[PDB]
Amino acid sequence: WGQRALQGAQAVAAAQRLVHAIAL
Amino acid sequence: WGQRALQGAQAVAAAQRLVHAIAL
Amino acid sequence: GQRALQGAQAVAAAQRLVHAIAL
Amino acid sequence: WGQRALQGAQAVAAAQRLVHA
Amino acid sequence: EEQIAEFKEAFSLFDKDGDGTITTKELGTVMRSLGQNPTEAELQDMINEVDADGNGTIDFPEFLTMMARKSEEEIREAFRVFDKDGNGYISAAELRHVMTNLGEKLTDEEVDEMIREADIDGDGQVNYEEFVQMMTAK
Amino acid sequence: TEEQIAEFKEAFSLFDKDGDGTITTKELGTVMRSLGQNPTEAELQDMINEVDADGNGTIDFPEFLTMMARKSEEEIREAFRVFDKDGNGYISAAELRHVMTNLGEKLTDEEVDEMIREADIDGDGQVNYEEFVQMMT
Ligand SMILES: [Ca+2]
Ligand SMILES: [Ca+2]
Ligand SMILES: [Ca+2]
Ligand SMILES: [Ca+2]
Ligand SMILES: [Ca+2]
Ligand SMILES: [Ca+2]
Repeated sequence: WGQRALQGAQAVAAAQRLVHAIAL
Repeated sequence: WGQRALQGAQAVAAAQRLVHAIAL
Repeated sequence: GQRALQGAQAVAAAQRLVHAIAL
Repeated sequence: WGQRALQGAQAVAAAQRLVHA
Repeated sequence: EEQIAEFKEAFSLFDKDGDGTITTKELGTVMRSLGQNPTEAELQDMINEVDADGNGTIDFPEFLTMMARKSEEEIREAFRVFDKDGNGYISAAELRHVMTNLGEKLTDEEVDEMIREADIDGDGQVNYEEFVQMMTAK
Repeated sequence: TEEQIAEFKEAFSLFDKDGDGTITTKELGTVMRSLGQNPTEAELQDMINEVDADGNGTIDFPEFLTMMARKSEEEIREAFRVFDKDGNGYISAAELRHVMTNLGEKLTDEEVDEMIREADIDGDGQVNYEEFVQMMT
């Protein structure tokens, strides 16, 4: 599946878990 | 302890995971 | 690599369990 | 008291993970 | 519903015999595989907390209700943030530094009091387990 | 790392049921059985042989530490959650195609279907959470 796609999806989630934690 | 500190601490790790995952 | 993963699968669940039961 | 139960449960997820992959 | 399928796989770890209910010694054998060795008394009040009918055992519907209470490793991540030297203990010095980073204008007494709020063993620092106890406290 | 060897001795003790210092093939079997898996003696042997640096058949504490050093299991759950948009627990070729296109991947329908049937073990046409970590390893 290739490293760039696996780590990119993880980076998106990371941005997500960031905005969510920043909510509180 | 304050939700302010607990959620801030999770947001730091998420920014971290963010930078580390952005690195690929 | 099938039985192998199915192990790490159930653990993820056992900790979500002993979390709620335990707390 | 029992949160040490989920600590070990947490560690077992990692140990299992690399005991085969 | 997909969630129920995952919870049926989860209940099966506790329900070794498969009778439909989680007995006290079944909670004990699983706890013991995780190194924790609680007394029969401790297993009983742990079940009694999530025993709606008080039958002594936890059936699948009761178990489902408990899982619906409510990511469980978010605390592992937060602790790793607070515990700077990675020694596994949050000193009052480390907490002070982390609060200042998040802008908390907390005095030395306030920081020591937070340490004492989460220090169960009284070692002066908050280990992981003490942190998890404080994070997962209703 | 110096205070980390603590947390690995707590993890190792979980498997070394007798405390002899090594995790025998049957001790892994008993921990695996506590996790619902009932693997064969043959499957347990090739599992130890992988992390058996000396080939003596058992894992002493130093081999265990070396194995633990290698690597990211809970971050995989996050990545799967990203690919599975509809939250049905299965990654469709459509879900994968959109996630690839979002990330700038110029992958054709065949490249996407090949990624699907590549992680497709049971032939569900979809990349299950299990099927996903099986290829993630
Ligand atoms: Ca039972
Ligand atoms: Ca009941
Ligand atoms: Ca510290
Ligand atoms: Ca302490
Ligand atoms: Ca042994
Ligand atoms: Ca050895």
